[PDB]
Amino acid sequence: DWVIPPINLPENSRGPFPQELVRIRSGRDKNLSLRYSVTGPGADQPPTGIFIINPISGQLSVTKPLDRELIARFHLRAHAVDINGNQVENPIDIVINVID
Amino acid sequence: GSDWVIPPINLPENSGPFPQELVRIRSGRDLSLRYSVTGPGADQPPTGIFIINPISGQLSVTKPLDRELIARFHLRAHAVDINGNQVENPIDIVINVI
Ligand SMILES: [Yb+3]
Ligand SMILES: [Yb+3]
Repeated sequence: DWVIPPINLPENSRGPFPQELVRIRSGRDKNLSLRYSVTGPGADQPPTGIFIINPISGQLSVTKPLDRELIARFHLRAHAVDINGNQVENPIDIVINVID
Repeated sequence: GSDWVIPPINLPENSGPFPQELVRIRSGRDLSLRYSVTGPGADQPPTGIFIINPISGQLSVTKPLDRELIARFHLRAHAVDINGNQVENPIDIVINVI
């Protein structure tokens, strides 16, 4: 399937935090109410809580200043589910690069 | 609770009608929280066997099961506020097909 272009993020960010990155959504959401989620190292696996996504808008943010010298890349996966919990789309890979 | 482990869920093979509601996994703090499950059986193959209601926390099975093919699943439930922030620590869920 089509690959979402990776993000580039300057290390030592100053926010203010949370600092909005990009919105990851399904076009079919304003047709069918969808609930968004994100998994992987940086989201729900260590380090937890660095990348969050709004359940309704699908807007993703970073919660703190990054450092490439400690970790230069994160690979997450966005999910979309209906009001019942049935996944509507397959999981999409999200790539983020810390730069400096 | 704060590290108490949830007892395994035992479900008989050859089950309906579906989706068949199993058990409610929720956080007493439900503040409007949203629930989601991860792992083999949910968002990893075999995909879509189990699903959780975003608002209620009701875990359901979607089709019949067979012990001889897969004997048990190991999922993880999550809780996140209306803004996506993690509020609870994810819990492990074990399902044994009998
Ligand atoms: Yb640096
Ligand atoms: Yb059997």
